[PDB]
Amino acid sequence: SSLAADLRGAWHAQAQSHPLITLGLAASAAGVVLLLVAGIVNALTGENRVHVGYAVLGGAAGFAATALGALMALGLRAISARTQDAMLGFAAGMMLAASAFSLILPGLDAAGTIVGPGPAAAAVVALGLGLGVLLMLGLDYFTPHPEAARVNRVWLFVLTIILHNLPEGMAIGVSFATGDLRIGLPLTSAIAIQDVPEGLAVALALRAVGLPIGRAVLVAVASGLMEPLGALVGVGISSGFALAYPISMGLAAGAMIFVVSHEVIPETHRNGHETTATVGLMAGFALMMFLDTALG
Amino acid sequence: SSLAADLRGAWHAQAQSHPLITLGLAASAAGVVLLLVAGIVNALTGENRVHVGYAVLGGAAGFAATALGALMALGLRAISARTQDAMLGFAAGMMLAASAFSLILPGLDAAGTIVGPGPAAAAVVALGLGLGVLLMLGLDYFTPPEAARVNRVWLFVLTIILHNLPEGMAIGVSFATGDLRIGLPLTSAIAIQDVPEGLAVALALRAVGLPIGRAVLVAVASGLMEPLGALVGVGISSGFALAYPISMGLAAGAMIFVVSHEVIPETHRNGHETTATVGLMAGFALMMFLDTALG
Ligand SMILES: CCCCCCCC/C=C\CCCCCCCCOC(=O)[C@H](O)CO
Ligand SMILES: CCCCCCCC/C=C\CCCCCCCCOC(=O)[C@H](O)CO
Ligand SMILES: CCCCCCCC/C=C\CCCCCCCCOC(=O)[C@H](O)CO
Ligand SMILES: CCCCCCCC/C=C\CCCCCCCCOC(=O)[C@H](O)CO
Ligand SMILES: CCCCCCCC/C=C\CCCCCCCCOC(=O)[C@H](O)CO
Ligand SMILES: CCCCCCCC/C=C\CCCCCCCCOC(=O)[C@H](O)CO
Ligand SMILES: CCCCCCCC/C=C\CCCCCCCCOC(=O)[C@H](O)CO
Ligand SMILES: CCCCCCCC/C=C\CCCCCCCCOC(=O)[C@H](O)CO
Repeated sequence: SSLAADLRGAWHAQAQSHPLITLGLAASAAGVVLLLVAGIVNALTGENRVHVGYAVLGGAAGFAATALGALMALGLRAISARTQDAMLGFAAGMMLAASAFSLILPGLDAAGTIVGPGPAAAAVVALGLGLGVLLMLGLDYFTPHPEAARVNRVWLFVLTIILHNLPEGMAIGVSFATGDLRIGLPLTSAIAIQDVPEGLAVALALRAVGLPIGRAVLVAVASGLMEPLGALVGVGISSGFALAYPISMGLAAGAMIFVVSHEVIPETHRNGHETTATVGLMAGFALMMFLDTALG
Repeated sequence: SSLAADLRGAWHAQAQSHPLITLGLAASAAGVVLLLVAGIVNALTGENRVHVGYAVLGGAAGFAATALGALMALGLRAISARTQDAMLGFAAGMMLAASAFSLILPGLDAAGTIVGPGPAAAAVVALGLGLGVLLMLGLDYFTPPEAARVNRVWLFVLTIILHNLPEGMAIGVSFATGDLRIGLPLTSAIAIQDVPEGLAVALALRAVGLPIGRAVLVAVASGLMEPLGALVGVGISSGFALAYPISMGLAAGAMIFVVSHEVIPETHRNGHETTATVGLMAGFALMMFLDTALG
């Protein structure tokens, strides 16, 4: 009846019930660890020369944006679901444009120069892109959605609340892996716009579980530490070999498209203000497209 | 009766009872926050071009060493206090030599080229060096019956997670120049330290009342402060030319305070005083030996 046994049993249960999601998670997990090892072994042997500095400031900004919203949960009055859906809807739009125009596109240009700009450029991004979708489909499924029992769920809840921002951080690290501000700033800022609404929501979600407002906020602030930590994971997976960057550019794109469509867009519609949320999605997408078009 | 109010009152209480420890902490905190902003503003305006990469892999090693020791708390049999005193005494010896020979020395050479190798070199490390002692004295002093017993398990786990941030900033400061002869000795010294305290942190949480697995899970997560702290360490070393030698001193003072006032008392508490002391000698001597070999 230890939560370790509870996790192993539930993980056994879902692996039996969803074998392809489970197999697709095993493969993606394997790739991430392999590109990470490769990127560490490359570093240990000299010769790496990645751009960690910009990724570290990028991850830190995200820490602050999460905290910012986390602290909005102590304010007086309230923020209606109506305003949150627009805030979350706008961010989801900038996040869609960013993984299209700041990660999938440059990742083709990346893989273009190594292996050829044809179907060979397209199939290297795809290896990442499908791998990122499968990665976050498995984490969605192998993550949770009566005194001793009720407590362990607060544990299983707080831990996926803490970790869930690691991918958003790894996308940040991958955009900045070449130190290119035109690749990085659009993505990093788009995740920072998203972090404010999710910071508030993460915090209020914890208060709903039963933590007093202050620990609930302190846990919400600690959630943003995964984006500095993830950015470190992102730079290392981009860097074992020449093909690791475009694969990773693809994998971050896949991870971020899955999170928006299958996780955040349902949050906007669940509150019921469907029209205002999707018009934001258009506004977020269009303006992000405009800014990448301007800076080129 | 909220835990926020309980912390605010106790911080008011300790600031009244220890005014110089309190002002000495206000001052040190101030410098670190200032050297960080300065170091970030430097990057945002271009011109920084430091390589965090070396500090990042160093911080990652520390994560693993803490995790390593944390997971030893699931083992069969047990590890005697006698063996733990030797492990911790040896590490404290390597940490003293390292902040002497890998942080204070190079920090003098640093301030040497900037302002001169006389008393001008010595007073720039010292500004930092006293600032590191003052920083870790204040953190020692300002960190710690149903509703009451729980808020201390909260305040306990919270300082348990945070306590490695300074050990992490020392790592970032050794590597702030990407010089492996400064960096490797220091970070390896803390990684040797990280294994024994990882075991202790895990067992200490289990003694508080967390089941063995969450106690181990919290212990593993404590090691994340050394990657994160190392980022803080790179930013304070880098606002201006004098920020590096100050920070070399500031980590040295912070690390000397932790060894002498925190790690050495732990080794004696279990009672095997002699073995801890010759270990500390062995750790110091070999570390000196390796710095002399590496030059
Ligand atoms: C738009 C396309 C939609 C298609 C979605 C399905 C994607 C497939 C998901 C995961 C496949 C992972 C690729 C490696 C498979 C090798 C399985 C080889 O077999 C194995 O390794 C098993 O252990 C066999 O038991
Ligand atoms: C930023 C997030 C990155 C985190 C990466 C780690 C998270 C999840 C870790 C592991 C997933 C393991 C799933 C086990 C499936 C085994 C059945 C099927 O096993 C298999 O079929 C094997 O392929 C054997 O051939
Ligand atoms: C509990 C709180 C823990 C805090 C967690 C977040 C840590 C991040 C905080 C500050 C990061 C500043 C380090 C970057 C300094 C060098 C800029 C890098 O710029 C560069 O040097 C580039 O190479 C330029 O080319
Ligand atoms: C308690 C720990 C500290 C937490 C505080 C977090 C500080 C927030 C840090 C940076 C905000 C802006 C970062 C932008 C990404 C890097 C752009 C770099 O861009 C540039 O280089 C210039 O635009 C031109 O060079
Ligand atoms: C390695 C290269 C891989 C090649 C491409 C494979 C990528 C897989 C692409 C898309 C899979 C995402 C759709 C997820 C379907 C199940 C979610 C649905 O979950 C649900 O919510 C239920 O249906 C109930 O509503
Ligand atoms: C909860 C788990 C989340 C993960 C927590 C973070 C701990 C692991 C952090 C980083 C692992 C990879 C280090 C960076 C690899 C890039 C080498 C650095 O690049 C370089 O080597 C430079 O170019 C010079 O050496
Ligand atoms: C890596 C760990 C670094 C963490 C640093 C942040 C933690 C420090 C937190 C709070 C500082 C304590 C303030 C004490 C007030 C004394 C009033 C006296 O105030 C004053 O009169 C003037 O400010 C003197 O300068
Ligand atoms: C051993 C731990 C290792 C490192 C831990 C670093 C994380 C930081 C841990 C605790 C934070 C201490 C800050 C307390 C501020 C007290 C000022 C309060 O003063 C006041 O509020 C009065 O107004 C003063 O007059």
